Amino acid sequence: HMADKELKFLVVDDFSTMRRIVRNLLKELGFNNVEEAEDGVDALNKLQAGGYGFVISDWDMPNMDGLELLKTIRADGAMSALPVLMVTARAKKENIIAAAQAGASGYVVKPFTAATLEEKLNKIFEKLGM
Ligand SMILES: [Mn+2]
Repeated sequence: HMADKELKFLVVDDFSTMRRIVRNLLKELGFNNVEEAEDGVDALNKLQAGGYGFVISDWDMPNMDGLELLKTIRADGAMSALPVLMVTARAKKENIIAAAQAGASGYVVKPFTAATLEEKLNKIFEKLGM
């Protein structure tokens, strides 16, 4: 998977507004291959369907939260390497540690600017050779 226009993103958040923010930012960056999920379960359903190259995910969500989502992804043999960018209002140092240790590719705190998102994605792309 490479960071070109075809790269397929999954945007996960229990609030429409927040998904709408990320989708528009991605479009702006030239990425139009984008789907949405409303919680961790919904997300895995789409992921296991196949084809995705990048996940941007909230933390606090019903049914399955984003830390659990990330742990599940990281533990699954077929998708253990999937890039996962956490986007959350959670800023306590112990939250950041938990997500980091669980295998987050990056971590952005809400609210965030267009510049901030661009720069954290580019950081993941460079780190992973995409
Ligand atoms: Mn949420």
